[PDB]
Amino acid sequence: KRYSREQLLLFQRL
Amino acid sequence: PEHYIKHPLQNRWALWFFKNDKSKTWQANLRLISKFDTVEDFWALYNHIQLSSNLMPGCDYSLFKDGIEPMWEDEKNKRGGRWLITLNKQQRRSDLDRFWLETLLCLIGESFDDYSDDVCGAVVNVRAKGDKIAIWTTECENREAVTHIGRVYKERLGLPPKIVIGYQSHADTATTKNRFVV
Ligand SMILES: CN1CN([C@@H]2O[C@H](COP(=O)(O)OP(=O)(O)OP(=O)(O)O)[C@@H](O)[C@H]2O)c2nc(N)[nH]c(=O)c21
Repeated sequence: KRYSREQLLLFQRL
Repeated sequence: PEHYIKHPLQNRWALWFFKNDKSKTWQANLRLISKFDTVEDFWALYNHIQLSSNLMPGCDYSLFKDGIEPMWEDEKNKRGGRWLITLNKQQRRSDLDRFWLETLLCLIGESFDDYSDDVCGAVVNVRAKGDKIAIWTTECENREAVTHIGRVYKERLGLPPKIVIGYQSHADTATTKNRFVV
């Protein structure tokens, strides 16, 4: 299970 | 764009706090705060605790994999070391919080491929003399892993090619030279 910076940062926003 | 499922992380992580109290032994001042294993639970913890730039000098945060205490003495740290980012006082405002968050994302995101298994965790030291962020890895003789981690981490922090960061063994830190440099 891997997530990029952008995918992780997206959930802070959503 | 999913509707109800949470997003599991590869590992369960523990956030630790350290409060500087010179009347105590070093490891008595470590408090385990909380643990999480999803992206949503990470953000919910992050948004509910202070930015490292607002902590008192002498304090630390550490994010480590579940079961690894953020100390040299742990079986997963004793043979290891750290990629060290040093900051002066005047970069606290501008760099500390965004570097620390970037480091958290490298950890929970498993950003070092196969070599993310070598990652134990990370520590931010807020200090009056100058703050430090580091990624702690399990084995300082895993040259392929240590070097890939540091190369990717420097790239992820966005640091110039002419600022060089160092990897220190915990055995050397305890008694510092660098084993590797990038
Ligand atoms: C990470 N540490 C730090 N530490 C104690 O805390 C002291 C300061 O370590 P630090 O907080 O990592 O750095 P800092 O406060 O900037 O001090 P310095 O500039 O001397 O490194 C060390 O000299 C050591 O005695 C430790 N002691 C034990 N037993 N195990 C550990 O894992 C650690």
